[PDB]
Amino acid sequence: DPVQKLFVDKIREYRTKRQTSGGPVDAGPEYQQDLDRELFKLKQMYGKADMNTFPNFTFEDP
Amino acid sequence: IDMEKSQQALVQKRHYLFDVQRNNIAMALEVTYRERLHRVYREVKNRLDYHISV
Repeated sequence: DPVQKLFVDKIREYRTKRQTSGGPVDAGPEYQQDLDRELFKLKQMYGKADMNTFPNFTFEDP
Repeated sequence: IDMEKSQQALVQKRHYLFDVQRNNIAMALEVTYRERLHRVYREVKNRLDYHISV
């Protein structure tokens, strides 16, 4: 198990990424562009309500 | 005489129209209340589903 040099190599690269993950490394502008695009799409599909808390109702009787 | 007797018989049960109106009004209020409950429930679950989807 300590013999699969690529096994430990992948684990090592993973550890290094863990340490360096303060901000998405090698993100490039594509990271932000995507994030924005699909966040925007999700915002449409859900709604435009007050995105902090509970909106109020003020129902109407018959 | 019998015609009048039948009319009087119908007098007794005249009240069913009001009875129907009462049932309708009460159960309509009940329907609106249940709609309010389920509407708040649905909106809150969608609201939070936003966060989990993100």
